[PDB]
Parts: sequence; C-alpha cells; structure tokens
Amino acid sequence: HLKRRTMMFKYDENGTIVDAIDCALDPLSETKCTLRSFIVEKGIYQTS
Amino acid sequence: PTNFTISVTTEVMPVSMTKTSVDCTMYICGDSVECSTLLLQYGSFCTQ
Ligand SMILES: *[C@@H]1O[C@H](CO)[C@@H](O)[C@H](O)[C@H]1NC(C)=O
Ligand SMILES: *[C@@H]1O[C@H](CO)[C@@H](O)[C@H](O)[C@H]1NC(C)=O
Repeated sequence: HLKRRTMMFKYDENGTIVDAIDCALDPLSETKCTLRSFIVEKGIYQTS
Repeated sequence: PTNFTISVTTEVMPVSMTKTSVDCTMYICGDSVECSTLLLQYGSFCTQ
C-alpha cells in the first residue's frame, strides 16, 4: 500500500532512474534528503 | 622625564557572535503540507 511520502530519485545520464532514497526511513536518509546528494561527507548536518 | 607611570588599560574586542540555524519549512510554511508542496517549486533558495 502506497503512503504519503517524500522521495529523492537519482536520474541517469541516459534518463533512467538508478537510485532512490525514502526520506522518512532513517536519520541517514533524512540527512541525504536535507541535502540533494546520495553521498554525504564526514560532518554533522542539521536535518529538516 | 624624571618619573614614570605604569598604566594598565582595557581593550574590548568582539570575537564571535551567536550561531543560528533556520528551518525553512517550519518558518515559511509551519506544518501545512500544501505550503510545503508549493515551496518545493521554488528551487534551492533554502539550500543557499
Ligand atoms: C546509455 O545508453 C547507451 C546506448 O545504449 C549505452 O551504451 C550506455 O552504456 C548507457 N549508459 C549507462 C550509464 O547505462
Ligand atoms: C614618582 O612618582 C611616585 C608616585 O607619585 C612617587 O612615589 C615617587 O617618589 C616619584 N619619583 C620621583 C623620582 O620623583
């Protein structure tokens, strides 16, 4: 069953979707969703 | 001169100020999801 969620999708250079993040899953996904990147560097980030 | 005075004076210098952080979704829209969806169309103002 689909629920009201916010997701971030990574689009390939050919146009396809290659990765996804459910922003409500864990604090790491919330950190990734606060920025716009699938790769987070070392540090402390304030999250929405 | 035939004498001298040992003078101690104070100089007050600011060094730092308070570190503040802002959540855009709480400030602009609060908790309403309609405003959050409409704010998603404004791009990367809040990342900046
Ligand atoms: C994009 O498509 C081309 C043509 O089929 C293919 O050679 C290439 O490997 C694709 N690139 C990726 C990153 O999948
Ligand atoms: C210099 O001033 C101090 C403080 O008033 C005094 O005690 C001392 O005698 C003075 N020295 C001379 C050489 O006048």
